Order: sequence, then C-alpha cells, then structure tokens
Amino acid sequence: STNDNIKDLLDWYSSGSDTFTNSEVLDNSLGSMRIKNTDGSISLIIFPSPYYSPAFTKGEKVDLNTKRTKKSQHTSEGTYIHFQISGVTNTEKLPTPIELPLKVKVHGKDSPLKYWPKFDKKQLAISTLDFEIRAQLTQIHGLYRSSDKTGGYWKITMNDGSTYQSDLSKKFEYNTEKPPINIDEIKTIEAEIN
Repeated sequence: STNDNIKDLLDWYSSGSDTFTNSEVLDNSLGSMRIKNTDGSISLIIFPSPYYSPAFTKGEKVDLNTKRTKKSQHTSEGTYIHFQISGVTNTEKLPTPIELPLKVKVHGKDSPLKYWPKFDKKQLAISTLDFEIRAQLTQIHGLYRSSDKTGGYWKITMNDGSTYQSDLSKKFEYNTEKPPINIDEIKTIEAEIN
C-alpha cells in the first residue's frame, strides 16, 4: 500500500500535459498570463515563482508545454478557457531534434528507457522537464505505483557544472521554479528511484 501523497503524485504525473505552439500573448500581469491559442481557445496560466516571471508582452508568440490545474470551461461569451500552470517558452527551434541524455536507476540497478521522445525546442521550462522525466518514470518504471517506488530524485547537470534537481517524493516546487533552460546545454540527466 502507498500513502495519500504518493497517490496524488501518481494522479498528477500520469495525466498527460497540454501542448500548444505559436500561441499569442493577450495579457501579462503579475503571476499570470492570458494567451490565445491558434485553435481559438484561451489559456489562463499562473506563474507563482519570482524567479520565473515571463516578460512576454501582448502580441508576442509563445509555446505552451504545460499542465492543467482543473477542467477547461465553456463560457458565456462562448470562449473555451484552459487553466494551466507554468510551461511558457519562446518559439525557437533547434536545427534538428535532439535526444536528451536520461539515465535511470531503480534500486541502484540501471533501468532502460522506453518511448523517451526527442525535442526540437531550444528552451524548455524546468517544470516541463520535470513532468516529462516523471511521466517516463511512472509509465515505464513504476514510479508511485507501489510502496517500493516512492522516492529518489532527478538531477540535470549543465555544461558549466551547474545543477537542477527535484525530489521525487514531493510535487515539483512551482513556487521557486527557475527560468527555462537551453536544452542543448544539458550535459547529463540522471534519475534514481530509491
């Protein structure tokens, strides 16, 4: 059996994510943005971190690789609104999609990847990287599904030796999230399930 925190994490990381490309900024206030997606929908996205306060102005184009915080709403004006958190980046692409270096260990033993995708975007928010890594761990490596796979961490090491890491036994800390990173500058990504 697992505890309720682990159950919340399983529900959170096994639901998918929302992807929108070339959306347009309608408004940008403190802690949030109102964006119009190319399909007509509107996205209201919150940004709780002072370290990651998107500065895009009205009219600029952006990409969304985010998670919904609640069910979308059909409004009176007839507008479809999404409620999401974080995951807004510029629209720049890499010359060719790259394969991020992810090494996973379960109980000290190496665990081979399955369906780990390629990425063609120059920058990705750390929260996006967090849900992509954890999704792979939950779907393929059993993270959060049983009591013997409830913790560990993932660590991203950049070329300059700087690091980013997240504790798998807790939800990603959105309130202190750092700015998006250039994924081609990532040297290694390691994930260990205790």
